[PDB]
Amino acid sequence: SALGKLQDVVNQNAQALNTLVKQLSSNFGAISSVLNDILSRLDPPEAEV
Amino acid sequence: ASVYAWNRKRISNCVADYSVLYNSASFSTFKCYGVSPTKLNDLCFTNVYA
Repeated sequence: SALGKLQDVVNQNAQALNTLVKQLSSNFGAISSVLNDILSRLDPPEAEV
Repeated sequence: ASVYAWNRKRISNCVADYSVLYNSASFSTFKCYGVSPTKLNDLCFTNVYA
């Protein structure tokens, strides 16, 4: 714990980055979070929505 | 079946040819929801219920 200040900097950046990654799984109202599932199933007039 | 007592069958462990239905000119309607009717032959399913 003696070096906790440096460990803290590392942990905060790691957490922020992992959060950015996890957000890719959110749907935000979409049928799927996966861009490829949208593209492989819908025609452009719907895929674009 | 009568609509009040509609039938159901499971489709599994097979090759699903959808072009045979899609391009059949005998249908009066062919409406797909959530998927394009022309991309069906490229997709896999757990199963299909008819």
